[PDB]
Amino acid sequence: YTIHSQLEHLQSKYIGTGHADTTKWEWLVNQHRDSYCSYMGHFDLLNYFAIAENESKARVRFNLMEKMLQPCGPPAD
Amino acid sequence: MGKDYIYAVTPLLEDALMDRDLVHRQTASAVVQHMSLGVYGFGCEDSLNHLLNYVWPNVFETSPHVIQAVMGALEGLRVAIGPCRMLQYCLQGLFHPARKVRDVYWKIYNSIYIGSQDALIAHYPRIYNDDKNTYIRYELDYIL
Amino acid sequence: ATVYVGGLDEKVSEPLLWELFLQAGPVVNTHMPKDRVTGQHQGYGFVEFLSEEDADYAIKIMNMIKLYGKPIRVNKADVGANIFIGNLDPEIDEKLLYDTFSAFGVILQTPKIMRDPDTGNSKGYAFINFASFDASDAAIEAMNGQYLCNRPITVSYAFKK
Amino acid sequence: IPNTAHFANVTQIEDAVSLWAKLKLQKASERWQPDTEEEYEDSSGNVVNKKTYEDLKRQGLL
Amino acid sequence: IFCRKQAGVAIGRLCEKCDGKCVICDSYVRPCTLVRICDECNYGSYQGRCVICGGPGVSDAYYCKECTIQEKDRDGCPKIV
Amino acid sequence: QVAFPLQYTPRKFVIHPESNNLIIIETDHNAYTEATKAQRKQQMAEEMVEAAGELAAEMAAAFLNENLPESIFGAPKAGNGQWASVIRVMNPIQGNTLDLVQLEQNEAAFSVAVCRFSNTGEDWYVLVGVAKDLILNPRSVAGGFVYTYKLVNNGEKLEFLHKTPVEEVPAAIAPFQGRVLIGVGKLLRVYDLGKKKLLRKCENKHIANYISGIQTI
Amino acid sequence: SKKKLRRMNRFTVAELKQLVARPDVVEMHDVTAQDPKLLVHLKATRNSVPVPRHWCFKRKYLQGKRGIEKPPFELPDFIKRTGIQEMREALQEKEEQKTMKSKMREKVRPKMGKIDIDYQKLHDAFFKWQTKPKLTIHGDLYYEGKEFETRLKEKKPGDLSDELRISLGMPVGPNAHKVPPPWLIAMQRYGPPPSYPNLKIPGLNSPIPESCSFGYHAGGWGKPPVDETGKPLYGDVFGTIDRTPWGELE
Ligand SMILES: [Zn+2]
Ligand SMILES: [Zn+2]
Ligand SMILES: [Zn+2]
Repeated sequence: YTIHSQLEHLQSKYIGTGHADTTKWEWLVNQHRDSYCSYMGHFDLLNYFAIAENESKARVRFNLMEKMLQPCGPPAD
Repeated sequence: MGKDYIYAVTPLLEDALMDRDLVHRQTASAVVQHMSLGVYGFGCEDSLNHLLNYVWPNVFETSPHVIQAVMGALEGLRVAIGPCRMLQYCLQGLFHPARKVRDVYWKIYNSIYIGSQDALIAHYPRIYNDDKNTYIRYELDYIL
Repeated sequence: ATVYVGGLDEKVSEPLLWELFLQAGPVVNTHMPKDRVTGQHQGYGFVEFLSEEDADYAIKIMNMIKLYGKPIRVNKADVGANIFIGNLDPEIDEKLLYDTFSAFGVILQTPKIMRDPDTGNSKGYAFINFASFDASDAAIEAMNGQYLCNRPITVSYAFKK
Repeated sequence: IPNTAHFANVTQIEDAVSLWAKLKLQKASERWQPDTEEEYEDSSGNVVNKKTYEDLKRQGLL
Repeated sequence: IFCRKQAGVAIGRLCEKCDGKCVICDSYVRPCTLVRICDECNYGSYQGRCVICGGPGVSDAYYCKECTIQEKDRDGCPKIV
Repeated sequence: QVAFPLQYTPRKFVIHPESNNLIIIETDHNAYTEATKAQRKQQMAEEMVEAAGELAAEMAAAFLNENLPESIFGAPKAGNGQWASVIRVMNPIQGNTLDLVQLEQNEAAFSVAVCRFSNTGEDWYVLVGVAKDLILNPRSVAGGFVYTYKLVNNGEKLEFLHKTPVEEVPAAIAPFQGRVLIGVGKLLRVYDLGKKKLLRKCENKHIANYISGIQTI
Repeated sequence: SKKKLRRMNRFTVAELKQLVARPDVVEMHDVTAQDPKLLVHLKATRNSVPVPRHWCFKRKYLQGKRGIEKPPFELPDFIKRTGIQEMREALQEKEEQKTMKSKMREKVRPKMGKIDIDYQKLHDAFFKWQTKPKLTIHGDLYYEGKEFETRLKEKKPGDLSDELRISLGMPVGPNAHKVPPPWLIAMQRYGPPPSYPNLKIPGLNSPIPESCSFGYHAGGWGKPPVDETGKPLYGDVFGTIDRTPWGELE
């Protein structure tokens, strides 16, 4: 259970993990944020979207980082 | 240089993963761990799939050594077989009625997530959007 | 659905029994729930083909199939019950014979056709072990002189050799 | 209603019939029926289905 | 129990009892990469000690090639304090 | 390399075996077609005339007379759901655009195939998928249309034949055994030919989400 | 009690099966799960792999395998071939007979190099005759007694076995084609079974298997069942590209 002190330290360590009660909302929103961080990181899906819509890389990443805030609806209750 | 004897050895590990004892399955699991980390990248993934089929049932276990060697086998097998295959093994029991099974699957998925959280972005399922949330990812299905 | 595996062969395994059940139709149950002592086959079994006509035609087919080499019958679950049948049609087959002579009873021996051995073509006689002597009676009566394939039938109780 | 798995653990019969009702609807949906789908233009530049095409075809026009 | 307060550029060392094994994997083979520890488990009387025995720093703690394939060596000072 | 321009983003293209002749389908998001381009330009010149003060001050002529080449000056194209298209018939060996079909306002072409149905003969037809009124980050559509052109002048200009309405963005077309397979979203439907519309001889309905390719041996 | 109001949210299994788009999945305890719409969409996704059987059970994993007797492991062929097993059997019997005193005498004066087995026999087994065992593809978890479960869902008629042929009266081997089984006889006589009307019998509703024989004795095909006008019982009881791989080694 000191293992648990370390393990909810691990929950505090890695944003996106889970535990047996985790809610569909936390799960899917964390995966959605991660999806955004990687669309930004990988230099080429950025071209994919930039080219799919008719936007430009500054436009693209600005949208993405705005969306990063409430990507999957408002919260659960 | 295990890419040679992996075939010779599989039917003996499947033999000893169908029960013989706790220690029998603890040890066959350790063997799977090290085979997987050796054969990383040489294409012998069908054999490690076959042995996943036999190791994964031991997931519900209690003895510390046994469940621990099992978890080790699944990290090794994660690098060697890829994280799709193991996210698919871990899909259905994330949201299960029970709590023993919910907890083991969230333990695994945590370790699958920490290491290689960035592949999974192309491995997550398609999870439909109900009324007041948006859950589909339209980013990924722009055509071009 | 439920079929009596009669003359249920000892070593003729329930696995191939169910494989033949499938090779005929709906293999849903193949069971010969045996003696609580022996383990070997108990002479009558339940074969469920979940379609009634499926089991019916599968039974018509797997009768006279040589289970343990011996004809065993799929049906509804030696004091001289042998009948002599002459003016015999040489143009028949053995399962056709079992289905033509099995209408009034079981056939504990398929029709043994007393054919010449020089060639392999018969001279027109046979004998058939049916279930009952009243069975041989009724069948031999309905086919006394009656319409056989090419040479009209003539049947009655059989002689002993 | 057949003893297929889809109803197992549904024990009340009105539930069973409405369940198998929507199931029926879905099976008929995802069936491809050439009668209503497979469609035929007559010679006259206007279109009908397979059924009606053969209907008026073999009752003496097409 | 682990320190895990994040990594640095200070190498770790092994007593001679503990000579040879990896820090976690407990291997004896094919070590690839050197170990690094945190300043806090670097200072003072803890300079040059055995991450495992606590004995004197003489031989260099290393990382079994499996541990580097799975990058369990990118977490920092794993000192069992 | 040697580069022969276009004006809308190129999506896909197919080949003309008779004359080596290339049919490109190009189309863009976030753009007005030629028509609406000029029309809202002159219309904004009109509403511009109306300052009510010297009447005298005239800039509308200079508006309609300026044309600042978007090739350097960025493209005067905007909105959110605002699509634009073109089909172009060009020669690979030299860059002449021997024909240009320039489509409707929001009718976005996303798939192309040249085929000869065998009920008829060697009169080729070009088929084009053209979705209608799409949005991208929600998803939504109005509907698809199947543009057939008869590809005449031995294959050096298209004349329209018919545009069959259809359920979805028709994102893939494939010539297949004297007919055409068509992916329209979740459906995989097999089409044969008329000249009132296009008639469906087969359907399959089991594809998971959305059919972005068909390749057939 | 709040768990009890969520328990009144705890819908009916019919509630579920009618709601859901794919009803095969819905199981017993599905409903006591905090998010059954998810749980069911997941369990109905492609390619995913369901929880083991045995989380419900009170017995642990293979304590049910406890009872039986089991036969020792069976080596691979290409390792038997190299003849190791007989070497080891012989050495075994030797050292089980020998007595303690002689054991230590051999400890102090060894029988050095009693045996030999040549390399290139080994190296050719492991590097020249090693072969793919039978593997099971993604998903098919092993559960207790699975190897005992015989096999099912071969509704096909042509499926015959050699022991099946022998203990039914039919032939085994290359003659499993040209042998119409004793059930195709009454297939020709009164029809094939009316739940396998989508099955055609070979020599009875199908054509002659390779080099079959027409005739009415034991060993032939008899009268292919036909109408009085000549059309068979069904099908035809008588009988009336470029698959090259792209990357392949020379
Ligand atoms: Zn280590
Ligand atoms: Zn520290
Ligand atoms: Zn030490």
